[PDB]
Amino acid sequence: SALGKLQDVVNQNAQALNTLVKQLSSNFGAISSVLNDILSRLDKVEAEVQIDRLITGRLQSLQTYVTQQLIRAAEIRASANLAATKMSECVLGQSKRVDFCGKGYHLMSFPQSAPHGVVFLHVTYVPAQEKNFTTAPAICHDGKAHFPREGVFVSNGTHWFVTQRNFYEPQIITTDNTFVSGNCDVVIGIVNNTVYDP
Amino acid sequence: TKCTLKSFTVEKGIYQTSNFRVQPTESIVRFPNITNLCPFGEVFNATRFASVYAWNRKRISNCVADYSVLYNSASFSTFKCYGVSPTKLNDLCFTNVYADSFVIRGDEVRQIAPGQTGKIADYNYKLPDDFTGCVIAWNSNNLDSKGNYNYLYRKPFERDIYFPLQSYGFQPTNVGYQPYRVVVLSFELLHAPATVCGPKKSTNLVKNKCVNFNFNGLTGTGVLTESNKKFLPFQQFGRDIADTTDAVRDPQTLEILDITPCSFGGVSVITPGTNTSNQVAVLYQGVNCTEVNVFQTRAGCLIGAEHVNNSYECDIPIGAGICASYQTSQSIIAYTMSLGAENSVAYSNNSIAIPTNFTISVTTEILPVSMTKTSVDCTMYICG
Amino acid sequence: YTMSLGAENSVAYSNNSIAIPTNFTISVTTEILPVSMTKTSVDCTMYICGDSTECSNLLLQYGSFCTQLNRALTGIAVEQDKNTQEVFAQVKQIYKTPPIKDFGGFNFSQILPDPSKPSKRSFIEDLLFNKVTKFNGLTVLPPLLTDEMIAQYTSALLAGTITSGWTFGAGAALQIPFAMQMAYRFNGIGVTQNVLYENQKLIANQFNSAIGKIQDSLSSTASALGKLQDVVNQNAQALNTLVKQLSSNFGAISSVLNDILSRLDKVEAEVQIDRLITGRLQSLQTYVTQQLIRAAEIRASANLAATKMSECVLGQSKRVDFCGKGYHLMSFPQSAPHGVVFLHVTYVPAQEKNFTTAPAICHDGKAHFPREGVFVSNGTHWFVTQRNFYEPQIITTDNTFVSGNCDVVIGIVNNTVYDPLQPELDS
Amino acid sequence: SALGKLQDVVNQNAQALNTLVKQLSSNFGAISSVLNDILSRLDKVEAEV
Ligand SMILES: *[C@@H]1O[C@H](CO)[C@@H](O[C@@H]2O[C@H](CO)[C@@H](O)[C@H](O)[C@H]2NC(C)=O)[C@H](O)[C@H]1NC(C)=O
Ligand SMILES: *[C@@H]1O[C@H](CO)[C@@H](O[C@@H]2O[C@H](CO)[C@@H](O)[C@H](O)[C@H]2NC(C)=O)[C@H](O)[C@H]1NC(C)=O
Ligand SMILES: *[C@@H]1O[C@H](CO)[C@@H](O[C@@H]2O[C@H](CO)[C@@H](O)[C@H](O)[C@H]2NC(C)=O)[C@H](O)[C@H]1NC(C)=O
Ligand SMILES: *[C@@H]1O[C@H](CO)[C@@H](O[C@@H]2O[C@H](CO)[C@@H](O)[C@H](O)[C@H]2NC(C)=O)[C@H](O)[C@H]1NC(C)=O
Ligand SMILES: *[C@@H]1O[C@H](CO)[C@@H](O[C@@H]2O[C@H](CO)[C@@H](O)[C@H](O)[C@H]2NC(C)=O)[C@H](O)[C@H]1NC(C)=O
Ligand SMILES: *[C@@H]1O[C@H](CO)[C@@H](O[C@@H]2O[C@H](CO)[C@@H](O)[C@H](O)[C@H]2NC(C)=O)[C@H](O)[C@H]1NC(C)=O
Ligand SMILES: *[C@@H]1O[C@H](CO)[C@@H](O)[C@H](O)[C@H]1NC(C)=O
Ligand SMILES: *[C@@H]1O[C@H](CO)[C@@H](O)[C@H](O)[C@H]1NC(C)=O
Ligand SMILES: *[C@@H]1O[C@H](CO)[C@@H](O)[C@H](O)[C@H]1NC(C)=O
Ligand SMILES: *[C@@H]1O[C@H](CO)[C@@H](O)[C@H](O)[C@H]1NC(C)=O
Ligand SMILES: *[C@@H]1O[C@H](CO)[C@@H](O)[C@H](O)[C@H]1NC(C)=O
Ligand SMILES: *[C@@H]1O[C@H](CO)[C@@H](O)[C@H](O)[C@H]1NC(C)=O
Ligand SMILES: *[C@@H]1O[C@H](CO)[C@@H](O)[C@H](O)[C@H]1NC(C)=O
Ligand SMILES: *[C@@H]1O[C@H](CO)[C@@H](O)[C@H](O)[C@H]1NC(C)=O
Ligand SMILES: *[C@@H]1O[C@H](CO)[C@@H](O)[C@H](O)[C@H]1NC(C)=O
Repeated sequence: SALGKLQDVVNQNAQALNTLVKQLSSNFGAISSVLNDILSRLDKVEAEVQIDRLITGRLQSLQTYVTQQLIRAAEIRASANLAATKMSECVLGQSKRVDFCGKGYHLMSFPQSAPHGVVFLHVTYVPAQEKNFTTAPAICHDGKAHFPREGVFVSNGTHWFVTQRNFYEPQIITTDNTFVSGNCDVVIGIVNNTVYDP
Repeated sequence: TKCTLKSFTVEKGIYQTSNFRVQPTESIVRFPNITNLCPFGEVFNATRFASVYAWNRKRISNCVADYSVLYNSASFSTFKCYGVSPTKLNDLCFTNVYADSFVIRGDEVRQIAPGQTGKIADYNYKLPDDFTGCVIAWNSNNLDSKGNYNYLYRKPFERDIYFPLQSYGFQPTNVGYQPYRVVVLSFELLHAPATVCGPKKSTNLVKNKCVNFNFNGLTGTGVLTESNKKFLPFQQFGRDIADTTDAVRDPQTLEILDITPCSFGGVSVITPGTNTSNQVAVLYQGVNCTEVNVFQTRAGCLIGAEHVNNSYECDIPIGAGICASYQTSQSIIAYTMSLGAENSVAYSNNSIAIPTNFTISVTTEILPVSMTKTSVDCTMYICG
Repeated sequence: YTMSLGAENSVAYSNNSIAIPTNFTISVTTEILPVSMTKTSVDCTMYICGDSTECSNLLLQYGSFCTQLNRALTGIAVEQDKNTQEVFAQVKQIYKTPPIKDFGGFNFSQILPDPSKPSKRSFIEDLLFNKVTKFNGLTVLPPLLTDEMIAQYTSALLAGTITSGWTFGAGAALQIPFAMQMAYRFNGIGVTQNVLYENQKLIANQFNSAIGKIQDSLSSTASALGKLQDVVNQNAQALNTLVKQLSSNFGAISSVLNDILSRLDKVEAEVQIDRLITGRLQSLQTYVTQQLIRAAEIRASANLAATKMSECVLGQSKRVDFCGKGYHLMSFPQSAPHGVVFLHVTYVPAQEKNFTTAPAICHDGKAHFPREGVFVSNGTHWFVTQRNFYEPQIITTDNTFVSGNCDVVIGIVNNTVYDPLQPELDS
Repeated sequence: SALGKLQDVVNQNAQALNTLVKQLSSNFGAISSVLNDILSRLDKVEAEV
């Protein structure tokens, strides 16, 4: 059932061909649906009144197939243009587009072929095993407010560290990890800790 | 379900197989309660008939007639009917009927036909292109063939009282050269009070129960009730957008009956796979359970599935937040679908959660790209 | 009149002039998308014939022409729940907000759910629900998700977004303070995060006031819902056209099929009824073809709305003019009848100053280039500043990197570049 | 051939119009496809069929 879309596209086209074939058996108001019954039984003056019912019916029944195949082809073309867009952005690159290249943060994708379709094996970094930390938007030092260059400030409870947003890895807060702007009085929720100068 | 799918195996799902309809218990027949017998003997056995330029016109009204008495008579050389069949006339009725009466040559009977070509047809007696009624005629060579030289000829239904005067010559020695008397019965199917009707007796009226009614010829299946429809004194019927009659004045008690088609709806059959169980549940769409282990959903009355107080992922979707599944000793159950586990995020103005680890996930995504390249020889398909 | 294309603007370009915005406006550009349409379903025999066996015995002579219409409309009807599912059910847990609404000054009370209601829509969702407004074998089926379940999914997406940002799009929701989430979002548009903290009350007041103007737009202007009311109108116009085609004669003596059967014997009546079967079947095939083409147009809109949900709500978008107008900060989903509405929050830069500028600066023979931002001068002193908010800083070996020498670069200018390590030694 | 998409969108819409125009000449089972060659030859009751 993981293949469900490709098998559905096979089944719809097989069901449409079978329905178009079965419609040859329908009478449409002629004396028989087997055309050679009409042509053997009726003279070619009476017979045209009967055969034109089968032509009217079978023509309408072919247009009903072709119209649905044109609409179904547009639905497959919309999927092929999406698959070509996934091939370009997701296999040939790496995507910033959330949930485009599978759930998680996208790393890379490997294309595999399948009957009437394509299958992408999207490789994604999913973050796991959280810890809760106390946090602050900035650090006061010499009245200067310091903000993080990369990542966020966090505390284990006793000490203040800076760390990257998506993987806990604590670093001592320094003038290399942080940049100054303005002074302590301006920022809601700023906290006091020493900022180390290497 | 197996006959809807044309299959002996059915997958887990819901299938729109059939339509539930309450059936008519009895047939209810209503006509004007009037008992005079129509003057058709005065029309068909008269001593003299008019010339075809002049043609008299009886109006028949306020009376009852049997048309089968005319249709089974050996007297008539034709009985051709248009917009009604002569077998049906006794089951059906009309606001007015008219009988046009006159004498013609037998070579000209086919000029008394709707829209047909001819000298009598254009100058003095065109039947409308959209006629409804019957042409009845007989050779009158026993009465009009004295010879006799009197009967005279030159928009539809218009009388026309060198010379504009030409007349036939009828001798009893003359088949197409003989005189014929022709009667044309024209029937006034207005959406108005009937006054000329077939011999068929009316029943008593029935209400709230489903019936196969007939009012004045308006055959139809439906529940009849009294109504809030304040008809004005001249109104006989009401209609829906689909032209179908939607109320009627009763032709005897003169009250304003509602018509509602008897309680009906689509049937969906809810099933696990036959590859698992032959037990099934049924949804009667869009109906209260009162006309149909029974559970009113907002989609319809659901029968044969147990209502379960829990919530789960939607296995077979029914509609309006309800789903069904086959579960534990096992049966079909119906439940309000779960949207997901419920989670208060531990937010506060100074708390952050940072992941200490990761999992590399690989997710398969499947996309169609190209369907089968069918191609069809439309000449061989249509013509073999 | 000949239509105006817009006001004309000679941009003040010259090879050494730059305009830098000294200030911004937070804006909330609403966007409205159809997602689903009325799940119609038809009994093709009850439409074409309707309670006549004398007609059904003729309609059987047309074969699967009837049952493939039921098949086609079932295809559309089951797909409208797929469209609704893929747009809203992008989250596997129902997130809910904390009891205390300490969101750093931002006031979500007009977009979070209201307990005062039988279906717990938000205040702006009640405005959106107000502005959008048979016996002939035709039927309308209910959606799988009720408007109360849709309102729980928009609350889960929104309570996720407010408490945890993009992180619930990847894993389980990671809580973060909303004043720190907006500082991530400002780095996302290349604006230095201290531009949030040093303006946090202003940014909160601009967001709160922009949410104020959404309620005024949606209260005053019913044509705001134009794309959704259009889909409701087309799916009603198509049903009324289909119902009116029951009254048409198609060349029969009447369109009332019981007034053929009561008037005519089976020799004559089979000629008349086949004109009504031929006509009504052509009318039903026309309706189903219109609905298949119209359903493919709604599916393209649902796949777009699911993409807007994934990229604008569960993330932040680099894609210009995709999530609103301006540089994108975040979007909040709101449900509406047969659709979704996104309240796209955006940073729009607002109050320019004109500056003299240079691509590089010569110090002692070395050419210095900016690490972040651009060089500018007020007319006497040279500064470096970020591209999207005027914040001038002293030009230094921390702000800049060297390459080559002065000879290589068209339009380089002379200045001192300060090196903080020198007075750090010499003090 | 570089402009091929725009030129083919111009071609398809022109071929669809010529197909629709040509179908005025088809008989569909009438005695003639020229409507006036029915109305000038058959009386306005026989002509209706
Ligand atoms: C918070 O983190 C700091 C540094 O990781 C911890 O401080 C260290 O604690 C160990 C003993 O557990 C000492 O040997 C180190 O010398 C300490 N380092 C410093 C810089 O003092 C601190 O214990 C952690 N606190 C909590 C509550 O986990
Ligand atoms: C951060 O540190 C500063 C000093 O560096 C603290 O300022 C003192 O605050 C108290 C209480 O308001 C005043 O009585 C003192 O006069 C302040 N001292 C100075 C030197 O200004 C400040 O309160 C600390 N903030 C936090 C959040 O801990
Ligand atoms: C958040 O904003 C809402 C309005 O958008 C505030 O609620 C309204 O407050 C005014 C008075 O200021 C009342 O007249 C309205 O009746 C309130 N409306 C509703 C729906 O409650 C709300 O007070 C603001 N929150 C804070 C913390 O200021
Ligand atoms: C940036 O623009 C905003 C307006 O978008 C300015 O804020 C307004 O400032 C005036 C006084 O200068 C007040 O009367 C308004 O009430 C303020 N509006 C808001 C929403 O707070 C802001 O002062 C400008 N900042 C700079 C540096 O120019
Ligand atoms: C360009 O900006 C600089 C810095 O703001 C201005 O230089 C200062 O000018 C004031 C007097 O207006 C002096 O008190 C300061 O000591 C100057 N600072 C320095 C570093 O020299 C400069 O005036 C501005 N120029 C223009 C044309 O506005
Ligand atoms: C930047 O400053 C240097 C001097 O510090 C300028 O170099 C002088 O340019 C003139 C004219 O070309 C020469 O006559 C001198 O011999 C140059 N001096 C040296 C030491 O090379 C340079 O032209 C200035 N550039 C700009 C863009 O102002
Ligand atoms: C974080 O701490 C809060 C304290 O109330 C707790 O409810 C929550 O479950 C914790 N989350 C994790 C992932 O440890
Ligand atoms: C956070 O909220 C508490 C009260 O719940 C308050 O004491 C504290 O000052 C607030 N800090 C910030 C950063 O808003
Ligand atoms: C006409 O009169 C004859 C007797 O002269 C009678 O047998 C016949 O039934 C009458 N027909 C009608 C229509 O009254
Ligand atoms: C019809 O007959 C009934 C009795 O059978 C009588 O009560 C009713 O008033 C009559 N209606 C008319 C219109 O004469
Ligand atoms: C389906 O039924 C067959 C027996 O008819 C059985 O062998 C097979 O295992 C079943 N499959 C499933 C998925 O239950
Ligand atoms: C069903 O009908 C009964 C009366 O016949 C009524 O009490 C009940 O409220 C109805 N329920 C619905 C959902 O129509
Ligand atoms: C479901 O639970 C409610 C109480 O929460 C109770 O009133 C109702 O009778 C229960 N129904 C069933 C079928 O268990
Ligand atoms: C910048 O200066 C030029 C001087 O001609 C002026 O035309 C232009 O309007 C100014 N632009 C802004 C944003 O102030
Ligand atoms: C800029 O343009 C002026 C003339 O408008 C010219 O004198 C100057 O050399 C140019 N500088 C650069 C860097 O192109």
